[PDB]
Amino acid sequence: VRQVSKHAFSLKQLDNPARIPPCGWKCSKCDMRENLWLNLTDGSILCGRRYFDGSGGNNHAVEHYRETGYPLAVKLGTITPDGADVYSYDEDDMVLDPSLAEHLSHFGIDMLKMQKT
Ligand SMILES: CC(C)(C)c1ccc(C(=O)CCC(=O)O)cc1
Ligand SMILES: [Zn+2]
Repeated sequence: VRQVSKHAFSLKQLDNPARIPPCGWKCSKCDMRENLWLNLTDGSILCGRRYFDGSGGNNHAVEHYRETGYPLAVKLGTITPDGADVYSYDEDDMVLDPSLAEHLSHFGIDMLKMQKT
């Protein structure tokens, strides 16, 4: 079972007015379009960890975490009405964020409108 993150209810979010679309996301820092992660603290959209074979992303999300401490991220394309995949860098697990709908609407996201990939 995934467990409620220790950051789910205490997470402090910054005000980021950028519009997040319901599909077609890109890393802010590179061309990656797969394995993108929205950090719930700042609204950053950045690519996942590079795979051992050099495929996958360019480590931009994890580097961002190492620089900031901002622990929770949601994998874009996994957001549905029923939830999403949320990773904790801090707890090094997939976690539950029962405030996810609130966290997401904070950046103007409607969970009902996001495309599954
Ligand atoms: C806990 C398991 C399933 C093993 C996992 C899943 C995702 C990540 C991530 O680091 C995602 C964010 C990123 O790639 O920057 C790390 C471990
Ligand atoms: Zn990137």
